Amino acid sequence: DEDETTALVCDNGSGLVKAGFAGDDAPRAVFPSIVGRPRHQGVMVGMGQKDSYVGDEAQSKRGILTLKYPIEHGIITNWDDMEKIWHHTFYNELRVAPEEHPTLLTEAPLNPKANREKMTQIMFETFNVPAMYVAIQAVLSLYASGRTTGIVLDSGDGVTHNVPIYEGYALPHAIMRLDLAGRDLTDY
Amino acid sequence: DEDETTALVCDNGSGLVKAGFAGDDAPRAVFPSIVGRPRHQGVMVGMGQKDSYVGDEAQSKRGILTLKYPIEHGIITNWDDMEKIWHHTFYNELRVAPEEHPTLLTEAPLNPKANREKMTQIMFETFNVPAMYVAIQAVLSLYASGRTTGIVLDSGDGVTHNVPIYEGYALPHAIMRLDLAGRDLTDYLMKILTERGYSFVTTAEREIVRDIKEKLCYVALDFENEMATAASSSSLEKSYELPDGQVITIGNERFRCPETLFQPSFIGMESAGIHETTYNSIMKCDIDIRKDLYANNVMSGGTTMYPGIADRMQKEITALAPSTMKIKIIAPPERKYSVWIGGSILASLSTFQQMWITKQEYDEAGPSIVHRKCF
Amino acid sequence: DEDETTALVCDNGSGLVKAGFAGDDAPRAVFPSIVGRPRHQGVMVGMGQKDSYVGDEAQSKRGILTLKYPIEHGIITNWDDMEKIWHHTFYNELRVAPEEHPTLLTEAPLNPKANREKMTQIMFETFNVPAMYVAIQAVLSLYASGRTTGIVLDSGDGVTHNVPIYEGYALPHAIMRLDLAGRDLTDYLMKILTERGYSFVTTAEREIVRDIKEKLCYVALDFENEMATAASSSSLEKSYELPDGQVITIGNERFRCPETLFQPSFIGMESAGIHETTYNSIMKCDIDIRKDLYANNVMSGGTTMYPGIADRMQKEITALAPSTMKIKIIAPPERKYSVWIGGSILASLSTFQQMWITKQEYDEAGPSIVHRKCF
Amino acid sequence: LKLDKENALDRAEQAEADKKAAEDRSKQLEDELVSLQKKLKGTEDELDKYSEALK
Amino acid sequence: LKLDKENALDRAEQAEADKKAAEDRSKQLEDELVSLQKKLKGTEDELDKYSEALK
Ligand SMILES: Nc1ncnc2c1ncn2[C@@H]1O[C@H](COP(=O)(O)OP(=O)(O)O)[C@@H](O)[C@H]1O
Ligand SMILES: Nc1ncnc2c1ncn2[C@@H]1O[C@H](COP(=O)(O)OP(=O)(O)O)[C@@H](O)[C@H]1O
Repeated sequence: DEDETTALVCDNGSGLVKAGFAGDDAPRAVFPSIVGRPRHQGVMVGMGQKDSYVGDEAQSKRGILTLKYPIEHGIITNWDDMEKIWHHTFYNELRVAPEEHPTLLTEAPLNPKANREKMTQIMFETFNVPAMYVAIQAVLSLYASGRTTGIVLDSGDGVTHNVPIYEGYALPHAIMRLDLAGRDLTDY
Repeated sequence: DEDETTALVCDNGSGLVKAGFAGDDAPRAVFPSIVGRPRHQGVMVGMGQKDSYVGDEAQSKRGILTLKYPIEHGIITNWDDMEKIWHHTFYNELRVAPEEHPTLLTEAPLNPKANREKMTQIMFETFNVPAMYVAIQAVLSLYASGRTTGIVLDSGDGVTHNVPIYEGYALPHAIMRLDLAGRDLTDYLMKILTERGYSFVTTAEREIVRDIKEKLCYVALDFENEMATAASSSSLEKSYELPDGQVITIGNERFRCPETLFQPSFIGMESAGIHETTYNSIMKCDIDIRKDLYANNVMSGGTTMYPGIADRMQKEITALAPSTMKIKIIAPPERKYSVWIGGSILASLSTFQQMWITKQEYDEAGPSIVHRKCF
Repeated sequence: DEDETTALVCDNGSGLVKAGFAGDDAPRAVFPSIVGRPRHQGVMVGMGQKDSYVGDEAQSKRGILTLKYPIEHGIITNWDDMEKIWHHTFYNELRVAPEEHPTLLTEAPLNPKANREKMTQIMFETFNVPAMYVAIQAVLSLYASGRTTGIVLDSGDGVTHNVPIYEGYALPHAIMRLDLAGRDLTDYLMKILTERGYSFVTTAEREIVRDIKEKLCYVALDFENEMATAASSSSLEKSYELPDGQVITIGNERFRCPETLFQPSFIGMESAGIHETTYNSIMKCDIDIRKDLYANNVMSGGTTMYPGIADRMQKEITALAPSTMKIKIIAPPERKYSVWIGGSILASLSTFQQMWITKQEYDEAGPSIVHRKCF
Repeated sequence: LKLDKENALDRAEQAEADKKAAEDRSKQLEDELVSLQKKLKGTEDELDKYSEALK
Repeated sequence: LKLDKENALDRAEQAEADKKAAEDRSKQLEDELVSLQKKLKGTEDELDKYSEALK
């Protein structure tokens, strides 16, 4: 539904997925990083009912669903559910088919390599995106905040990476990764 | 008389049985689930006199018959009597031989398994039905009532099942089956009428009381105030003419009997009553489910036909319910006939044409097949 | 009747209460957590009939009583009924009471705070106990098992806690609270026995089913193989005589109910199952802890008495666990009675004599003291 | 009397036919009313959320 | 025919009473449905005003 072949941006956290197009100041829509599945035996015939629900569908029908998060502490392990979320996100609600738009994804610098590799593989092989770029949260946070220099303490849902940047340069020896995030605060 | 092999549908309760063909919106005929037998020898000429009577025949000659109901608290225990009922129902009143038409029968979600096995077996081995399907009464109640989500109170003659359903799914952890039903209300009414000087102890008398109950009794929205008034003034009494010309009136007994639904201890049952039983079905369900069940409390089956039951039940659940939530009871005119109607709806759905057991699969597997093919 | 100046110990759940005095290796008596009340109006003179029944009185007379259980998934809410249960327990049957002895009561590690506050308060204010101590069931389960380190699988009547301890320290983030216990298994068996033609609805009937389960049911080392045979042949069925002269046999249901522990979905519960919760209590602990917890998987509470559970839980964890390492389950005769025993050990250890709240500190601080002195 | 069971029956059947049309309207109107009232409360709840967000 | 007239008549009168009740219930619900529709339009307009006053 867009009138320009801008890049797409999709911030796939362990909590929620914020997505929209590049050049804007906000995601156009926010979806949970969830694929839901029924935990009950169907009783009635001709009720429709999906084998799995995606994003906002998973929360909307959650009364009888178990809701799973494909991403654990920032890393995707269930790529199949990620593909479902992305297809819904890009084609049904954001109305941007990746085939016609380059796509940028986000991740902690110490997020294990499989995350950036699998996300890149899926956008190129199941979505046919013309181009890809996996960006680092510390970089992204300083740009959003109007800084080139500072400490990015991302107290997000998954893992906190705590990464210092000076004059645009990484200072990797000073990174303190902490296994504490919003999901644990909720559990407490 | 049909121009298509439509399924035949029969809702066989412990009380009455309703029958018609799939695609209609009502049964074509209603029979009691009774096979009657004489306990006396007839003397006069031109008095009929059969070895056994079926359905409406058992009621017409009931004055001297023992009336046996082959279904006990939802389960068929007497298959020979159900064959008599189904032959008469399908062949004489619906005017269709099952041999050329598939048949749909119904049972409660926790109805003993032997019921579904005999319903299926009888139609395949005695009537040679080309296919069978035992339906869930909860489904049929929802399809007749226009719901996919809600509480099913099927208040039958033998059992009140009580099952919450959400988005077409059962929520089995919250089923609170209650052994208090329409049959106990008839028995209790025979006893309370006896207290007033009108003793009913025989099977013929049981049917008379059943008819009295259906026309004269109600639950009352406020038992204690209605009781105090009925016990103090003739203004709440109602008369009924008995078959021998005697007249019976009912006072606070008119509601004290129906009150057994709310107070099961009156018949010796350990229960908190129909409204707590119903409530137990709505609060036990998950936090994001409860709101939809409260707003969709669905009645099917009989006893739902008491003049004040839809309103007292809505009031009692509202009293037990948290604030904010909307409590509503759906009590359609298809009351007592709703399960049959739902059966018609299910039998004919395109989404249900693959659910039928054929008379091929049946013979290869045997009667236990209903366990894997129906639900 | 006792003259030993020791502490008293009680384990109080939604089903049973184990009790006796500290320093021994077993409870002196086990009482139901029941206050029974008549559910019928007496007619004849000279028929006895109490206003209330307590513990075993309530269970023995249950055919005509409604049985109330004061504890809800580990928390006492009906403190008045527990005071009656405790009076009977201590004063009438164990023949020893808190007035002359320090008393230890137990609870699960994440049990709502009000439970320990009321347990402390009732012993101090209605029983006049000289001292109190509310204990953690996990602590007691390992003492009674000869461990300082291990996973406690405290499967009780209303809740299974699943809680690790290492070198005497709690590992609380690894606790997997589960809403599945012996009472839910009984309710499930009532529903599947209904499927077999033997409906159980009332609480007296619930107690009949709990007796059937405790004597006839098992989990099985290999569920699917036992199921396929039991669901196909009478050779796997076992008879039980019901207290009305009927005989009930149970086939695959004999194990399907107990199976719920491994598959909670059978009762509509959202859970991975007891073997995965056990695995996670081990796996969520640090890597130099994990190996010691794998080697020290400790059963406590009841349900641990099902045939195949000690062998099956070890099989299910070793199948998930890494190789070379030894995985072991501890499942002594003190099974189901081990929490009480642990209470005896904790109450009597010299290392614990400074942990008691005296009726000095309590009277000045009030019941909130339990959070300053116990845990 | 001769045609009165018929006059009464036709009245009963006509009244039942109209009753049903009107009872079905009552159910449709009540379901719309309740849903509409829930929409009302949905929006009223939102009026407060926006009023609160506004203040 | 008295029995048929009486049955037809109890039904004629009850059906007429019930059709009247159905027409009155559907009329009151239609009027209340409209009141709820108007009150809903009210909350929707107030909602947009609060939502806009808020934006
Ligand atoms: N007006 C009424 N008052 C009291 N009880 C009623 C009334 N109408 C129906 N019932 C009772 O409900 C039962 C009817 O059973 P039913 O629901 O038709 O079984 P099924 O659902 O399988 O067809 C009988 O006990 C009948 O007396
Ligand atoms: N033989 C048995 N078979 C199956 N389950 C059992 C058996 N014995 C005990 N259990 C279960 O455990 C419960 C009692 O164990 P217990 O842990 O001592 O409860 P609590 O901790 O509340 O005192 C009973 O309700 C029963 O359901």
